[PDB]
Amino acid sequence: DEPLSILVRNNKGRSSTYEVRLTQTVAHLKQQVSGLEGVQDDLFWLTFEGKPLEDQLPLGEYGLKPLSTVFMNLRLRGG
Amino acid sequence: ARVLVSGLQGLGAEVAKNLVLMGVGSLTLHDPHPTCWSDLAAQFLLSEQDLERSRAEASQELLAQLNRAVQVVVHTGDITEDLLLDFQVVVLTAAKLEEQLKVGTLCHKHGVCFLAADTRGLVGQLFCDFGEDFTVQDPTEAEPLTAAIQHISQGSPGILTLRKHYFRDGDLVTFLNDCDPRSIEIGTFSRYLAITEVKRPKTVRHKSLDTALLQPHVVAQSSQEVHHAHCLHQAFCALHKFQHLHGRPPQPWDPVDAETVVGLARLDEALVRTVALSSAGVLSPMVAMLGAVAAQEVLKAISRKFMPLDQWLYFDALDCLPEDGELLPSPEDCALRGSRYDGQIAVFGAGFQEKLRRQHYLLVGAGAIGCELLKVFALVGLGAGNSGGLTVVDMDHIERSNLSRQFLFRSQDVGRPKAEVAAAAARGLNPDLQVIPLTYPLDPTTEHIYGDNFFSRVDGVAAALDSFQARRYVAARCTHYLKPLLEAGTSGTWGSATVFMPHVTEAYRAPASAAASEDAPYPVCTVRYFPSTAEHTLQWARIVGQIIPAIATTTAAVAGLLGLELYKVVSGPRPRSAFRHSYLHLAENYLIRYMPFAPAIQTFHHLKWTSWDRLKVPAGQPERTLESLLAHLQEQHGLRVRILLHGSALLYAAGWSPEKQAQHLPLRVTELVQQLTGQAPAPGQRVLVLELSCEGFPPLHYEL
Amino acid sequence: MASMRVVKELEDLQKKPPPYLRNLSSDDANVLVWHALLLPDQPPYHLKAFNLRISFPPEYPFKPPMIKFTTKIYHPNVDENGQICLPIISSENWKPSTKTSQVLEALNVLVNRPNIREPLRMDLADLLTQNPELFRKNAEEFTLRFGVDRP
Ligand SMILES: Nc1ncnc2c1ncn2[C@@H]1O[C@H](COP(=O)(O)O)[C@@H](O)[C@H]1O
Repeated sequence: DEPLSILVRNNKGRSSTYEVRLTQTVAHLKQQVSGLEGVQDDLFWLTFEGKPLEDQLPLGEYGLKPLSTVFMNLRLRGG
Repeated sequence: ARVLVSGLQGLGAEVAKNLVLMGVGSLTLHDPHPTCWSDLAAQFLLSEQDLERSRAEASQELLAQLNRAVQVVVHTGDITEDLLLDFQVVVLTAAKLEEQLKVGTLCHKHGVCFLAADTRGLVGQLFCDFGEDFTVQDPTEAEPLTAAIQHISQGSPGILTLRKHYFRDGDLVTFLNDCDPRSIEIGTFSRYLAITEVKRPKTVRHKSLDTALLQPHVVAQSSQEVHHAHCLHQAFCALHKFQHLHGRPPQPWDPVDAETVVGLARLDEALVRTVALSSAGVLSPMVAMLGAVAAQEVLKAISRKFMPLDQWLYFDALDCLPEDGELLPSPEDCALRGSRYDGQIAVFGAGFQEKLRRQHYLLVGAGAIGCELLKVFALVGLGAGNSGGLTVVDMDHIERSNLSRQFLFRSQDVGRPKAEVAAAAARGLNPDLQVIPLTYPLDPTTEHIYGDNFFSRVDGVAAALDSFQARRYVAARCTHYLKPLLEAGTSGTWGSATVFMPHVTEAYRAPASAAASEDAPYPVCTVRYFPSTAEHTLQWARIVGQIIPAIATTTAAVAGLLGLELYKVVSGPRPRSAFRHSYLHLAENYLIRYMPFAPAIQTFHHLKWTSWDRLKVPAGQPERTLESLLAHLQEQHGLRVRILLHGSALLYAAGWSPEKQAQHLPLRVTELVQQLTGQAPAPGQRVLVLELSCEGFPPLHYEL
Repeated sequence: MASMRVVKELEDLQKKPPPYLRNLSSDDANVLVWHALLLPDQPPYHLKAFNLRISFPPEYPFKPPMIKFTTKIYHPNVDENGQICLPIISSENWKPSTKTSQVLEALNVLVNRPNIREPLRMDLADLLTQNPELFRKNAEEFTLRFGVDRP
């Protein structure tokens, strides 16, 4: 339950650093990212190793590692 | 710039079309092969007439008409070490691993960008070589970050200000005043009167084909996608060895060639067997996707804007064929019949073509993605007969700016509805196809046009829209009628393709916050009179129109992904394990193709329902009264009723008064609705939808 | 779901009506338009009540309701047409987890005494800031000339 540091990459090319514990829901990390980047929680989602991440599940289920990368994917319109 | 393209199999045709649309200065195309029937299933520039002719000469005029300002030229003869040196980049499609090696070695020995693109069946392969030292200017694809400043001072480590982005540390920034960049506390002047950052170029080294083939380096987003790519590469090498040894490509679905291909490679034996069996034709969606990717790589090898791709890219879509618990196509079924579909029939069969000939589909929006979807539909054969057809609906006219993104639009075709001209072009692709244009927006004001009879024939909807409100409305209509939905979205270089299948996937969840921003009223007091906080002071006069110029590579990719989804959507019932949503960022070489989520269930006091479910209650012979309706609800289900309303008007309330309730309880539902709303009931409407809430939620379908 | 929550909240509001609201009424045809009559306590606004509308958006949770007045009130926070600015209902402050009761109580606070911070009517703001006596003397006359019959 010790804190672990991970990397979250956004759509602008940057990769910020977050400190999270592998016992909380993905919704909490989504709220953290929303606060740090100033976008709504319903306007994007997260991806790691291809498959997306479900909001209600703990981060320990997916099996993250220290200094891992988690991508943001916006919900885009137009066409 | 000048680009050489060798091999117009259809992948080369897609690449050339993308380059001409983007605006490549000069394009020299080289193909001596004569056009046969088995080449029309993916090439959209040829025809039945242009048969027994060289592909290059046949397609030259069609490519030239697209832009008329790029001067497309055709080369006849052979490629020697004399014409290679005159072109900035050479693209090669469907070679024989001998011309590949020769041209690759010659290009590396002379320093010219070399691309190899191949599409065998459903699998695609791409390879790039930009040379031993390539420099790229701006690997960001986004505007450089900016910040505001107030005042500064002097200090040995330096002092910086920040008035309210993150600039990290040690990078390079600019503004002392209008001078060279200084690394950063800012790295003799004590005074005080915005700040912008700059990016560094990146250097990348590539190897020649002969060296790269020995040990590949594939682009994969995870670790389970690397062994799969290695198996695909081994299968491609085995196929090339088989072609060189026997002198002929393996026969379609032939079980005797698959054994030789498998034994030659020896690893995923099942995977190589399956790709060997299905490696007989070229399909429009896979060709369109790989052509979009290759065109983007070529374009980024000229402007030197985004980061070059790595050594290899492998695209695998082996879920469009019938599942394991089904019947595989047979060699007799997958036999050439002299019709313009032999490319698809070589892998699927005539039964699939018969199935696809009858379906009727609806297409919302004849625009950027719409034209590509129409082209893919025309080349595959959705309809093209008397038992099927296609419908196209759009509301906008044609403006001058549409010409730069005009796949099917012409300069003389301005001032007339887009749906008509798009239908005319789709008919030109093959006269067998029948397309009906409708110039009426699909919004909650023309619902009488699109009634129950209108959706009684439609077997599926493809949406290509530039809004969130319209997309949510279309999804709501589709889930009301229980129909498959195919949605796509592009912005700049980002693209997404999604499929929504009733009762097996999740319903389209629109972002409510985003849809609220559009069509926002005038801000009365946020910033109108006193304040001026950010750069958005433009609202005072009345990002102004939210204009996003899409590039032709993303639209082709999303259209190809949608077609790949359709291939198994029209293939009967599927176990939801054979469906995919796709997200792509071309500039960063990002591509994910994942399995969607099962629908989420909700439980109330005793009610377990999904987003697809609904409540169905009939009526009596003359009619049934409201009290009878509530009694039947409370009898069949445990649900009581607190509020029951129809749209913006309410018919019942949990507590009003004994008198107010007894006034309304003995009345007919239709009579009550006519009493509240003076407008007459719709004669064409058959089912009335009601919204109800229990004491303390799927709609109520009142079958009139 | 903008027609369900409005009627689900009107019942709760009528269950425990606030002391400053009277004749809280709907139309029963469109459930997205309300009506009320409020009598402010602070003088010279204690004489007559004022009518208003609580018009709702087609997506109420993700948009602010319009609270345009209907009477001819003279106040340095409302326009001559009837519109009124509230910081609670704004693009930078609106939230989907706020009820209409808080909006109306903030409205009551605003109408109790002008905030003289972001006045929409610039003419009356200066008169209030400089000479409150004349503004108070004229507001009562304006209310008498145009106002409700009784609370
Ligand atoms: N709900 C809708 N019904 C019909 N056409 C639509 C709808 N929403 C968007 N469109 C059209 O779809 C096209 C999208 O533009 P573009 O993204 O440039 O292809 C435009 O022609 C729009 O008018």
